Amino acid sequence: GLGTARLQLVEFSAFVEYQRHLFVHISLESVDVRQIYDKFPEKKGGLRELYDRGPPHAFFLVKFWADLNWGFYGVSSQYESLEHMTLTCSSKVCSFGKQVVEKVETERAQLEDGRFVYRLLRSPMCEYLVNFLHKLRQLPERYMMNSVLENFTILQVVTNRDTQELLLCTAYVFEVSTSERGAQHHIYRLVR
Ligand SMILES: COc1c(C)cc(N2C[C@@H](O)[C@@H](O)C2=O)cc1/C=C/c1ccc(Cl)cc1
Repeated sequence: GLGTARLQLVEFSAFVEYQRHLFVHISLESVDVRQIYDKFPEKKGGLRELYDRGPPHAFFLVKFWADLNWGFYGVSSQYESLEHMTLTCSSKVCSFGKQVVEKVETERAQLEDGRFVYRLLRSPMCEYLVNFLHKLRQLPERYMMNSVLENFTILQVVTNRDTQELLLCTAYVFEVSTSERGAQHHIYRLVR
């Protein structure tokens, strides 16, 4: 599972509008973090520096095989925790390791069924990704899509807003699936 004892990601989907097409969706083996340093900014606030501060158990890699065979572009996600917190979520989109978008959002805890849930429902997909998907979709071969996506990564850092503690850091890498197989993901622990 993707989480610590303090915070867990229970669901994530990126979609375009049953009547929904999921590009990627989440409803453990380990990888050496130094093998993916280059995929993210190596200067201040990079993966190496984040991993240096720790804690090591908060670091995950997700590989997505996206369904690009298909409106409103949206994202939904749910985190959970047993302690009431305010979350700061920083997403960085990187192209050839260079940061091209950073988005910072705040999410407040909602008490629900004995636990705290941090829910985004039908949130607008960020403009950079919408425009990228519009172009990626036109490609005639899956292998060409994979060539374009091998340089595309996303780093997501979730911190406790009030303490500045890192709660969860996830690196995302992308390939394309077939429409027959549909979307898939695998989650890995980042170790050093
Ligand atoms: C998993 O990485 C993401 C993370 C961490 C976050 C947001 N989010 C959250 C909000 O900021 C919203 O604006 C947004 O786009 C989107 C993605 C990815 C979107 C996507 C869609 C299709 C394909 Cl093939 C690949 C990726």
